[PDB]
Amino acid sequence: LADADAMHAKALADAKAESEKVTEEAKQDSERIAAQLSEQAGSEAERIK
Amino acid sequence: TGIKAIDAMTPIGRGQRQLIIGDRKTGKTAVCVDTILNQREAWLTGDPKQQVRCVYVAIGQKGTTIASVKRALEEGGAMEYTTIVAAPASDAAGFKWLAP
Amino acid sequence: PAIVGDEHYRVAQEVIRILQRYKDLQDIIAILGIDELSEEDKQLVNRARRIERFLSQNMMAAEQFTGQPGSTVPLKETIEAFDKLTKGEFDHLPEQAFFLIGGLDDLAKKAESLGAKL
Amino acid sequence: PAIVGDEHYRVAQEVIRILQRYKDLQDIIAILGIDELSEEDKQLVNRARRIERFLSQNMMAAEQFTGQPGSTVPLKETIEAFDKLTKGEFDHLPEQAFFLIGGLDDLAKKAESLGAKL
Amino acid sequence: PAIVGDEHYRVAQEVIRILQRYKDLQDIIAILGIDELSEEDKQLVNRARRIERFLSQNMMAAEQFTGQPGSTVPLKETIEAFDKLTKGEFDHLPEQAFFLIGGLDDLAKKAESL
Amino acid sequence: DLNVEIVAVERELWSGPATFVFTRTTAGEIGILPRHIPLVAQLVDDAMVRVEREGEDDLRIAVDGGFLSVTEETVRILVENAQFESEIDADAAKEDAASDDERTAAWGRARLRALGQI
Amino acid sequence: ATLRELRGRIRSAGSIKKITKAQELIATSRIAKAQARVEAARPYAAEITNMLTELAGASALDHPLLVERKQPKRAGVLVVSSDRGLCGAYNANVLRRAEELFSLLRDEGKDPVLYVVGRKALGYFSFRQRTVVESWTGFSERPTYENAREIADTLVNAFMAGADDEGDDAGADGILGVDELHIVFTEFRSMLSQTAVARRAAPMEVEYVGEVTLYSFEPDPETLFDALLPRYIATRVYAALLEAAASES
Amino acid sequence: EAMLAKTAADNRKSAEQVAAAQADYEKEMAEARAQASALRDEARAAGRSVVDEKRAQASG
Amino acid sequence: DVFYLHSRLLERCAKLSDELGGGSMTGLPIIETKANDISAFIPTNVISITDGQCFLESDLFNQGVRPAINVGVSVSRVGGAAQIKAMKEVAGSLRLDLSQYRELEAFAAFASDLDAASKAQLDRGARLVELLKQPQYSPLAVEEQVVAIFLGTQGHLDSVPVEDVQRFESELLEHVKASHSDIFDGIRETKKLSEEAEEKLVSVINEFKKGFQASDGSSVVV
Amino acid sequence: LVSVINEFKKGFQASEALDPEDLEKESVKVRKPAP
Amino acid sequence: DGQCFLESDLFNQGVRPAINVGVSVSRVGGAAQIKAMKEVAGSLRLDLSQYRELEAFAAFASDLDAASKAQLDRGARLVELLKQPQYSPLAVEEQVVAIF
Ligand SMILES: Nc1ncnc2c1ncn2[C@@H]1O[C@H](COP(=O)(O)OP(=O)(O)OP(=O)(O)O)[C@@H](O)[C@H]1O
Ligand SMILES: [Mg+2]
Repeated sequence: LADADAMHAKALADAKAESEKVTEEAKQDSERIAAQLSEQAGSEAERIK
Repeated sequence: TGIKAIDAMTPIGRGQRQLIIGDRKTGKTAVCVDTILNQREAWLTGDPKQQVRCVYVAIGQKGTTIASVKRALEEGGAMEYTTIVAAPASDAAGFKWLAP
Repeated sequence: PAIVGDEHYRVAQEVIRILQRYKDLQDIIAILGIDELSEEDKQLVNRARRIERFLSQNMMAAEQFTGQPGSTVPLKETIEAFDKLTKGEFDHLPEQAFFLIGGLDDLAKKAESLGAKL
Repeated sequence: PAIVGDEHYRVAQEVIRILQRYKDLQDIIAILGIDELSEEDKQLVNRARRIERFLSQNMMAAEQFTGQPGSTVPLKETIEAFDKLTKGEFDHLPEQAFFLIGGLDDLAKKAESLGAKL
Repeated sequence: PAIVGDEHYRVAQEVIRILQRYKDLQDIIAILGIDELSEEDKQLVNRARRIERFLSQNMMAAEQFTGQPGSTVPLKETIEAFDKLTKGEFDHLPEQAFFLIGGLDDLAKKAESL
Repeated sequence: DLNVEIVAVERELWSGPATFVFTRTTAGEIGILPRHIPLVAQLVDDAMVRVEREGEDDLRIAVDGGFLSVTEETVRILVENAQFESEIDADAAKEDAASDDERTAAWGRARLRALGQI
Repeated sequence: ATLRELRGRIRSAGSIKKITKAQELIATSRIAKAQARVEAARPYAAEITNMLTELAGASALDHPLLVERKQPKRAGVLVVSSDRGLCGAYNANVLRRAEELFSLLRDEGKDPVLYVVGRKALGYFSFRQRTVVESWTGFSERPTYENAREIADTLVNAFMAGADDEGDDAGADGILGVDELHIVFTEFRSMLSQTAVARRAAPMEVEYVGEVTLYSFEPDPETLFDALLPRYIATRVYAALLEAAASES
Repeated sequence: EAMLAKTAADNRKSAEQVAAAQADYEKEMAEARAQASALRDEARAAGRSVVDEKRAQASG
Repeated sequence: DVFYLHSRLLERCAKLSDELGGGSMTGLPIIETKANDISAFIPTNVISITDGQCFLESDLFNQGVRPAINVGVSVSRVGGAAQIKAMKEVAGSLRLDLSQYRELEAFAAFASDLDAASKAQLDRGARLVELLKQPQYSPLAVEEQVVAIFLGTQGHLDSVPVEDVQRFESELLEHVKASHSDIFDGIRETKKLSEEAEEKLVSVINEFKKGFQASDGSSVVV
Repeated sequence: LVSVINEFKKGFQASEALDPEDLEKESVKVRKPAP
Repeated sequence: DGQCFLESDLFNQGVRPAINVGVSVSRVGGAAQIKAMKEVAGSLRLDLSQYRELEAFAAFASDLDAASKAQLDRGARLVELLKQPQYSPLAVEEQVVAIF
């Protein structure tokens, strides 16, 4: 029982760690996508002009 | 051609004659225009052994369809290396016969 | 009806209707046999097979080909026989009993010869 | 998608795909019946029948023929209604409710008249 | 038989029959697998696979692709070899041994090499 | 050692050597050992069968529609249905038990007895 | 226009070809499964038959299910058919066998009582206007022992209710039972041959075989025999159902 | 008797708690990945709105 | 002499020898059939003249198969000689995979009745059919095509739902080009998929699968 | 008209066999000889 | 201004006059009818077209729904109603009552 409770706590700690890691990576990917799309839109505006 | 189906199942080599055959509104012009557009990177390479110059012969199409095709080529920057020979529907049978 | 009478006309129309329904069902039947048809359609198809066989006849001029003397059926007997046949009164007889015969008496004799009883 | 928009194009393509699949299944339904289709195919057939009925409309110029006044459906309402259809949101209504009507309000009225309710 | 003789005709007909039956069983094999097949069906399938692979040959024009030289099987040798194959006198040998060989001598050598 | 065989109406459930076979016939609890005399009894409506093997734990089974047949060679137990200890769940063993239906209650009691909590 | 019609018909025929070939292969697999089920059922049937033989030997052959009712007038006929209809002449063969059985029963002076398994026979008798006392459906392809046990319970109860029936009145039972039980079903002799057969299940008759430590029965042979014979009837009904499923596939 | 009953219920509790912890971990993983996907989709949608208003402005 | 018309037109498309500069002209004639009757006079002539044919069909188009190329009848007599080595490797199995898929599609609803091999073939065929779909005006570079076909034919789409394949493909291609463009470089410059590049691509695919989310929400990992 | 229709509707009047041996007999085997 | 398509198939199967409702049409329509007939027969042609469609589609539906059965029964009754022998004219009022 002690082992199971400790393992559950450690698993939840890893759960947090990885959740924050993946959320940070998602934010970085969102920023990259936004920048890329804005650059493409600028090129399209140049073409339209 | 840049089209996965063609480039994988029926690849086209330089000097080949690949017929595109189908009923109306099946995407034949779409496939050909996609090929011409795909030649854009090869053109930008600048090396004549990689560059592909494109000729698009339009026979019997209404002028606005040819204008649409030219617009599509402009959007993709393909007209820098593409020539259009147009014999629209209003042209004499002589031009339609000679354009190719 | 004005010329051949109401009974003759009615029997003829019923025979034609049954045969037309059989023709329409031909499409399904060619692929699947008669086992996929509704009970009404199965009954109608058996009746139609018997009718179409009974429309055949041993002709006077056919003897030279088969050695079988021909038969002549009076119009009243023909109307009565096809009335009964459309009513389903001969559904129990085998199909071959109706093939190349004359009137109802010939049908009875042939059905007897085949083991069936009218 | 470039002109009419993502939703319009998506709904149109889904409608066309469903109708094409129904066209393919028509012959099987005609011969072997609908019971022999897979569950998803039966669901698609019901959806496609409702869709083909709903593409029907009472036109003003047709009032002289049907004796029924015409209707006008805004494009957004059309897109929403066919998006609901392609998702099966109206599978509980009788297909007759979709015949020669306008928008979803007319559909609700006709379903009420036929004993259904959306 | 009037042109090529009765032995050739019989052997060819038996080969055709075996291959046709195997082709009939091909759809079952593809869909439900070879497990559903009967024991006689499995035996026939193995025999037919060996026959259809012994119809292959190392051709003269194939040397430039696969360095091995081609073979020329005499007609009588082919007739007797396929008669034996149909009768079931080689079904124990592995399938790979029947790829691209000539007559019975080559079959024996390739079987030994395996 | 004697060969036990738990065989259902549809599929034989188990067969193999054992050293002792306990069950509850309508007469009363019965224990079978290798050379027991030939016997034919009916298991109680909520019977349970416990097979004691060598080197393995007792195998406990809940039986519905039981019939025991001991022969000089082997022991056989016939079940309309049967469930092993592993394949039995306490909850449904409880709701199923104490129900109005006689067969349902008997099946529940047999499952409980096989579980051990009785 | 004619060529367009012909091309459409060709497309239709090709689709039908594909569907029928797929169904034929699926039927092959289903035949394998049904045969497996029949083989799996065999041992219980054989061994319970042996036990019933022992009990009958060591008991008084006076069970109501074994005694023939004098001047019988009703017969409980169970016609086993299929739910699905793409089985060729399977239902037609079963129903012809049932009709011939009905004619034989009428000649013997018994009015048949109809029980149906499968929807196709239901439709057949609905068109024929022959009332069905009770019918089961939905398990023709893969019947379980529960379905067979329910059918056997119904048939055996009807047979018991027929003991006190005289003329047409139900007697003290309050139910007009039947004096005989028959099962019409397709035996699966082999892949090529599947024959419709009618077999009487009650009242089981006795045939004695000349000769081969006796057995001990708890509590006594009579109670065991009484409790086992209905189980035998259920076992036979289940075996017939599995045979019908295999022959249908 | 109480010690035996404890031992039993405690073993059962650990056996279900290991599985419950694994399930909760998987659930939070799935929730976080869903949130990341929603972030990506919202970024793409905002970019599409930006390019669409750019198209409208350029057309005008 | 209408056949002569088209034949003399199309024989001027050629690959010249090195003595004449080695230039070439590739022809893409388009033919409109009526009711998909490829045995009409002019379709027959042009089919006879050309080296290969891409047959486009309205039924495939309406099914969502776009471009609507009927890969069953479409042929290229030049074939593998016109492909780069990488595409030749990844595209080797496509023909048989799709043919088996079309054979098995009649058993779509009966995957229980199919042995494991046949059900796997059916699923792979559906994945590949989705893979060959392409939006209009979106040519793919040869390296991107190689990576996408690799995804399809190496079982990396098996864990993905069918309806998601396209998006997955596209997203993954955008991922690589953004972070692992060395794979595309290697493929383009060498025109083959090296062992190290293949291993790196597999690892990238698995990590992306970790990051990917299906439309139904279920994970695509393993 | 509808009333007339309903009144009229009230008035309207709308118009071989098996060989007993072929029937196989289930039986219980008795190891003992005949009686 | 429209046509009446007579078919031998319908004639043989008892539908007399053998008018194929699905393809027969009048281009004048309600203007060519009196108000009562227009009132009681506005959707008759479309109703019978849809009935024939359903009848063909439901030729093997082992389990139809209530609405489909209602439509089939109504259509069969209408088809019987439209049958008419030769030399048996109806005055317009009688036709109105029958279609009612
Ligand atoms: N890959 C594709 N994805 C989606 N839509 C496509 C695709 N290819 C073509 N289309 C659309 O299909 C329609 C037909 O395309 P296109 O005009 O190129 O075909 P076509 O056979 O040359 O036609 P036509 O007979 O009019 O000359 C157009 O709407 C085009 O946008
Ligand atoms: Mg075009």
